Amino acid sequence: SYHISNLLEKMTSSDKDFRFMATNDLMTELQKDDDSERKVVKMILKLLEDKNGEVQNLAVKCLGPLVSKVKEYQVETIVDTLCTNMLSDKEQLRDISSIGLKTVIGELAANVCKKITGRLTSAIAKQEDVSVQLEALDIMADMLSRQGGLLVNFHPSILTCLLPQLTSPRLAVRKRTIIALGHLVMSCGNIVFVDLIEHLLSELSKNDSMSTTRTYIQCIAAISRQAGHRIGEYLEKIIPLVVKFCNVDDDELREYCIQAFESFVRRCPKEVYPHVSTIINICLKYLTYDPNYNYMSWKVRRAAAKCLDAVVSTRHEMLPEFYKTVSPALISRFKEREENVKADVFHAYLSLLKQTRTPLTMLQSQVPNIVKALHKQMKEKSVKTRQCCFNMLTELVNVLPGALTQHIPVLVPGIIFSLNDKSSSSNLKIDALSCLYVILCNHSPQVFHPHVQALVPPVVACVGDPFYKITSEALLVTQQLVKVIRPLDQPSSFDATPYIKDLFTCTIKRLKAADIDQEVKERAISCMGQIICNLGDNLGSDLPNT
Amino acid sequence: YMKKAEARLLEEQRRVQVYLHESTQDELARKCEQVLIEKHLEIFHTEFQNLLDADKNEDLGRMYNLVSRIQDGLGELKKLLETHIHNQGLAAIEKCGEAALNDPKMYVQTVLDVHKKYNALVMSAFNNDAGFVAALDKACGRFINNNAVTKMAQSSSKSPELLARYCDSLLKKAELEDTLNQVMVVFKYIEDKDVFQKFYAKMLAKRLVHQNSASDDAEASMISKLKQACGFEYTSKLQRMFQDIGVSKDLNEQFKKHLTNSEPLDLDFSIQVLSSGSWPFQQSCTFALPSELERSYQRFTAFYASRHSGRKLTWLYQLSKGELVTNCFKNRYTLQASTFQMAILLQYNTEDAYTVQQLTDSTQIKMDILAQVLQILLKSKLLVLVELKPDTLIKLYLGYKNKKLRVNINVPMKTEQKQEQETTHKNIEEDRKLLIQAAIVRIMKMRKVLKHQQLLGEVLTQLSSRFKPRVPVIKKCIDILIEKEYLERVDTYSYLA
Amino acid sequence: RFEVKKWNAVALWAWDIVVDNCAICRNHIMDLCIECQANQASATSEECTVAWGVCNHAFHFHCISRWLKTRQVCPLDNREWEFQKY
Ligand SMILES: [Zn+2]
Ligand SMILES: [Zn+2]
Ligand SMILES: [Zn+2]
Repeated sequence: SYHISNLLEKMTSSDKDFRFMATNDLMTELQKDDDSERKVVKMILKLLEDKNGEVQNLAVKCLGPLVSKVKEYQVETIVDTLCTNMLSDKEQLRDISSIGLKTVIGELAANVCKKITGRLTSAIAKQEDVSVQLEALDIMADMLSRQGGLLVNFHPSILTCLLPQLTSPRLAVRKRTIIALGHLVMSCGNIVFVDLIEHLLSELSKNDSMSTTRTYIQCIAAISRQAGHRIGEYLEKIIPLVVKFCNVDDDELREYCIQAFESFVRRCPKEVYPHVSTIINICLKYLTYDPNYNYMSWKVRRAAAKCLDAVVSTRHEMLPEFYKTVSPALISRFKEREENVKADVFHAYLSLLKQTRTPLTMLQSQVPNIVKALHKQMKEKSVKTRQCCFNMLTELVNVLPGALTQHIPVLVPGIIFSLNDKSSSSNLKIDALSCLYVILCNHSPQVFHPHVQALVPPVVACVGDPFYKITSEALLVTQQLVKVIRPLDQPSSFDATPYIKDLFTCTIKRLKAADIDQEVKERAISCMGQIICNLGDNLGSDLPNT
Repeated sequence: YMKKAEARLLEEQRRVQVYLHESTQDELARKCEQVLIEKHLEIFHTEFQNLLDADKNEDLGRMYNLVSRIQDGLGELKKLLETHIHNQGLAAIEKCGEAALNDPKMYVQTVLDVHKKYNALVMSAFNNDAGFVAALDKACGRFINNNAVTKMAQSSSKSPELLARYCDSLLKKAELEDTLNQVMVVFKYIEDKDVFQKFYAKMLAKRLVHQNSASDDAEASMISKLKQACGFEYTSKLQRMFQDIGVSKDLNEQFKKHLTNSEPLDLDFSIQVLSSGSWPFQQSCTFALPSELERSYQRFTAFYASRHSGRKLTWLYQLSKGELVTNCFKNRYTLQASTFQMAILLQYNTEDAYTVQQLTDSTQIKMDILAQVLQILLKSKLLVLVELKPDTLIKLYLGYKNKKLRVNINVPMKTEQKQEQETTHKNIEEDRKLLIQAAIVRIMKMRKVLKHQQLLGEVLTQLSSRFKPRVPVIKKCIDILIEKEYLERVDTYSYLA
Repeated sequence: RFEVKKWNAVALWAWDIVVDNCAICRNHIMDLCIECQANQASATSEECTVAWGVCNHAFHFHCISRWLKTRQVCPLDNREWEFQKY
């Protein structure tokens, strides 16, 4: 009773240190009388306008826990004064009140929300000032994100003020309106959703301006992402408009249409079945769109490739159709100038390969084209392209074991070139070694016999690399190489004498180190054991020491 | 085996519901769960590690569902997941090498990839449990602050600097909102946020002064996000610079209107008048203004003296730029250059060669600055004679050829970035010391007599939101406060007013 | 021959009331304090730096720190003092 009075007396001491410490002590006490409530509330409200920034920050932080302890009546006046200060001319008042109101909303019931909704709806409709509009829109989005189910009676009121703002000259207002509309749709009634959907279709049926069609398509994509199943009934009407707008010459408009197609494919799978062929055809048509260059237009290509990836990664019953039409387009598009779209199409075909695991026969038939297209890209100076090529080979061999029986002579030199390259990074070397290991583990030993003379030196060099991850990968590859050069369960005519000494010499140094990491120790032990098991008869006097 | 166990549990439930009594349900469920799960916990842990090593999300979810039926059975899984995430992040950062030291994009993208992958795993497989999200947060906080990159720099403050540089790179000249949100997600785990704030303020000031920003909306969104995450004082500090920019624009427009009435000037003139206490820039080196710029200098000085009598203007010549259209070459060339390049280029018009001492006297530029700018000009193929000696003769190369009509010869120097970074880190150190001193003084003002441990605890709980102080620096601050006669010792200190 | 088309310049403004010297002590703002100069070099002499305020007034850190122990008003204006630079 006396400590509170002392704190309130000291919070007006004309010295910043005393005010700061008193506010900190007050916040500590609240985190741990009816008349005292009014004085505390008024003092916090007045310190919101204090000269010192630290005191203002402390007051804003203290407004949070205050609402829980204080009775229901004073929360109303706190909200009222914050909303009133939100419309003041001063910038500091405006933003400090915005932060305080956000803090109040975060720590929170239906009574205050009604007044907040009324004030925000009144403020947003005014277009004279845009800062107030933006702050009110963001606070409404925050209020709708959580405990938004208590505003059932106010949804039409929010709706009729949100929709007029999609034609505002400022783009930030449009984006915040889209966010707020998505949050509203996430939890709302049935009639409001129908009203919004028919409104969007109504002003999409008429093309009033180019700048507004873009934001309408973006909004439809937003509801498609947020609601999902609730928009599947209107796809029969939505799709033809997007198809019509795809053909428009504007480059920016096309990308949003393709993104909307991708969102429809991803979110509502059951109702998108009749339009899958149309979406696939549009994406295939616009995957190779490049008017200036003949063998800013890469955004549409990225969108088309991403939509193809979304289509392939979800549907599993269309695999024959995919291998009939989608795969040749991507394989022909492997040679694209832009690196980002190249990564996108590589990811799309990797998703197709993952979905594959009859389709296997079609994949085997397509393998030669894949190898021919990948061999050209293996010579590029960019690390990312080579990394994607190695990942694709690894995935292809994993899905199909004996895929590359007839293409080892053309595939080995690329791996060799990537391994002994100064510009190559650690990731590229590791991925190349992993690809070589996967290739060796899933092929007949007789294929690699002519290429051992070119495979052994780079691997031996990789064993001595200072970085230990590459050493571990090289030892793992060396084990399989030893198993390959001298098989024990099959008869072979290959001579393994020249390559024994190099492998033993490179492995023994890692075997007796006593300072290297644990993984390299385990790999060295395993590799030396395999060496002794397979080719230990040709070793000299080093076997007892080993 | 996990699928078999689930099927057997469902079958037992059906059995006891159909043709047994209801009093047997709980006992049968307990016995079946114990026999089928609790006796194979070590095997389950080993398989959990194996499935973490080779990504199989469905199996992880099934294991989580199975082990959830045993009291205190999820702790080992949480510990294993935390260790795995920590090791994966460290390995991912280590593979970058020495390139990540000066490439913020690679560093931040690696961190973001690891965090996104394991956040998706936690939400999908583990049903977004509190323990698993806590383990993910702990692992992220461990591997973000200390890693291979921080060991090369011998400090844990490299990560906030790299994050700030990545933000600057993004904001210089639709998907930007997502990456900004991801960056702000990363910012939550940073222990030293003051370094991030200082560096971001520096880069924002540089962006505003030179007018190279992608858009104003992106800047506003970043300010809003920083308001959500950081405090209110930092945002006020940034809004001060924004207001100064607006005031400078208005003053420039007013001066443009004033110039119409009088005689027009011979060149296009724009000025950025800024407050000296709200911006991080420092006083420029000694410099003599070339004679052809004196008209605009005097005109604007007189205009500002008339408009504001009580203020004086200090000119920064290391942040000014302009155009030098030349007609003494093979064809017409226009080039973008700073004031220093103008001084060491416009000085000779009818002559062809100079010695550095004569050029130094003419331009009044210091030694190192002149050497660096001359090196930059020499590698631009606009000057011909590698080391610059005091007796060297430098002459213009006639007939310089370029493949583009517009040429930019304004390239940052090599040592400038390192010097700026070192200065910023030092300044962060003195600000930390001063903040500690101020906190101690305020605490001792509030409490007349206090102990040592209570003082330390209060200082750390007051400064925690920005940086974590150390005991030696707090002790040194206390000792230097005693020397200044602020508090006196009676291990217990008392405030001496 | 070289010709100039445009010139973009950056300038800083500060109060001209003080002739490049501290108000409390009549010494140059880049020099040391009176107490610092009188006393021997020590840890305190290391942290002698100019301090700015919201009102864009610059004094020595030691000078304003000593002044603020008894008062809470800037020497050159009747407004409260708030640090904003070091
Ligand atoms: Zn002084
Ligand atoms: Zn001093
Ligand atoms: Zn003042």
